[PDB]
Amino acid sequence: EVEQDPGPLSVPEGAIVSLNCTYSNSAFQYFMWYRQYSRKGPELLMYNKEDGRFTAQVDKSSKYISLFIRDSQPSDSATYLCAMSGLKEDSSYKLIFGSGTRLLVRPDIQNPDPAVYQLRDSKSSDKSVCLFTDFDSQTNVSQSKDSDVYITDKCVLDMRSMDFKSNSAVAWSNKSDFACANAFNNSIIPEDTFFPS
Amino acid sequence: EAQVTQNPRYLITVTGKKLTVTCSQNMNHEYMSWYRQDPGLGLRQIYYSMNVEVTDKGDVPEGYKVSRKEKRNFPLILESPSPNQTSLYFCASSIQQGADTQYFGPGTRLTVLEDLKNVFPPEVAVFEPSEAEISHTQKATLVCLATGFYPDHVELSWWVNGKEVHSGVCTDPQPLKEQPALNDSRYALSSRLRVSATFWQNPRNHFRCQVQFYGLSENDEWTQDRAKPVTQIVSAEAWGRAD
Repeated sequence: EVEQDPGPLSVPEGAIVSLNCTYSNSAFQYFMWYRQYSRKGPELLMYNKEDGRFTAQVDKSSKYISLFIRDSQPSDSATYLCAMSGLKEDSSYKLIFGSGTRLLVRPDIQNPDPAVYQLRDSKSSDKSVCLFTDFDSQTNVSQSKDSDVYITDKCVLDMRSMDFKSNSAVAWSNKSDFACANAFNNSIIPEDTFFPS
Repeated sequence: EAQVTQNPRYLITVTGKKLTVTCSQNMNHEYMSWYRQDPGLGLRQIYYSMNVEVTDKGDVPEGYKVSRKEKRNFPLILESPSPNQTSLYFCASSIQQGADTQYFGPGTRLTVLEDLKNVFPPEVAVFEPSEAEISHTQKATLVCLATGFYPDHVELSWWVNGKEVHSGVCTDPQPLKEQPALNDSRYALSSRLRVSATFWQNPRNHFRCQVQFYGLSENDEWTQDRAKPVTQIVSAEAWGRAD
């Protein structure tokens, strides 16, 4: 049996992160880390000592496993699973996985320009959405907790060839009183947020 | 380097109707294993097979059986699916039961429903960039919304001039419920694609938000008035604008 904290652990890009697990079985002698993106299949990361930005370590006396990620990047954001088993000289040595820790690395937004823009449907309908965008990663987007208004959480996109990342969230509603002006009233947003006319 | 495949990758079934999910690997590995993954519980092993004609219960076998007639395959069989078997299943293979790399398949998402009345494909709409964003930033963000679908079995992608794009995209990691006040709320999911103003401005550029929905199969019986919610793609599109 393996104990692992679920997180999520949120850190700023460039920070060192430490992920760890504790186990109770002294026959465990092989220790690896797996990384799982979104809902995709886990894939081995470390089974080692150091590997570039990664160092895996084990203290068998403390029964404590750790993975350190130096200079962390938004692309490290994933679930990390510690895996372990006995030796192959053992009668049974089935690999087991801890239940994973979710890591979010917050992108460093170098020039925030928070704004709420209204976008209209391409097809027509009187339908529109409200896009809050370009805010720094300190910003939290709240679910407004009104049943007829829908608000996504923040999501970071990367325009690789501009060396530009930006956060955004989307809100929409059918309530006749809904307007981009009020859409994110349930969140704390920068006073300088731009509401075009 | 090769791989583990699972079939199907998505499946809806009514309670009590038998189904099997295949897992196959072409590496001649002796050891294969089935797990489920559920929120809060991580991977839990259902059953494992050390070699051809050798199978063994794992930690959560109830409701499942397997077989291992050949090295290539290790199917998971649910004789009488129950709702709490709704889950994400992963097959894995390795040269041996441990102290060695396990290779995982891509996952099979299974939803087991009381009936199929609440299954619905997405509707899809593309919202065009704000002229205010273009003038303020010299960039242009399109938003796609997929709405009304259930269960949450979708894959959203963007296609610019007929080719898939990944740069400048981000899609919500999970949908939200549209009518969380009702049972079996249909779901909505949003994604953004951001391009330069120059690129959006060209009327020859064509942008499509494509949602693959995995729904009922040919064989599933359908008796509601509306079109059967089969596996299908639903898209919406926008062209660039000089504006």
